[PDB]
Amino acid sequence: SETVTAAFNEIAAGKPELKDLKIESVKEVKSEGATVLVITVPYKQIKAFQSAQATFLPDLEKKLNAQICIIGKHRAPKTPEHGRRFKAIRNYGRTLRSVNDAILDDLVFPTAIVGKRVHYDVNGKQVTRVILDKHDATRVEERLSGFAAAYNRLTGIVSVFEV
RNA sequence: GUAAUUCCAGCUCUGCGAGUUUGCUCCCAUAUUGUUGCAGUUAAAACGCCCGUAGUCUGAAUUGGCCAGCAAUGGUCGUACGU
Repeated sequence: SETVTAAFNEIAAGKPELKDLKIESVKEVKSEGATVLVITVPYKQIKAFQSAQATFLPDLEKKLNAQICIIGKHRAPKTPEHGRRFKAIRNYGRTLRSVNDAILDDLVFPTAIVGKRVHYDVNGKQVTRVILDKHDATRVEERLSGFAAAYNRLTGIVSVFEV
């Protein structure tokens, strides 16, 4: 894109903390109400972004007319597929399950999660059902659809988000 | 054990039939040897108790979701970019 990359470098002027931060990539989504932007960060840089963060995110969200959900590059295969490098034994962090669950605790950062579950249907198909802490939002109440779109892009999963 | 529906005989009747009883061994009947598949409060059957090695046994977790299904499969979401 370089909508967010141009937007970040101008607001990064004058700040010691945001001085060395970088963005790899971004994926826009269809959110019914507005759109949402999902901004990937090089892993070691997550807690550098995420230490303060809430200074600049209102300024970035207001300018682009969209919500911003910051995410780590969490990547993870047991069987070689080619075009990828795979550890034989592998590691828990490396595996997909850790990746998909680490992704949530980025996406909805500031509230954190009380409950999580699945609902398996009579047909067979499955619906994840995350529950946000009932204390942080307040704010979380406003952006629920945005996450359901955004999380369905990254992991492929039909979720909902509730109190 | 002097009235024998079981003895000893006759008569009638029954079975199987060029076959038919009688011994011993052996399988089934028998979940009465139990992998399938027994039983152990009182019928036979839970060590007097604890440690404990050989032995048998050993919680969850690791590449999927979504659509066309009648399956084989084939697309999309994820790009994780080694030889």
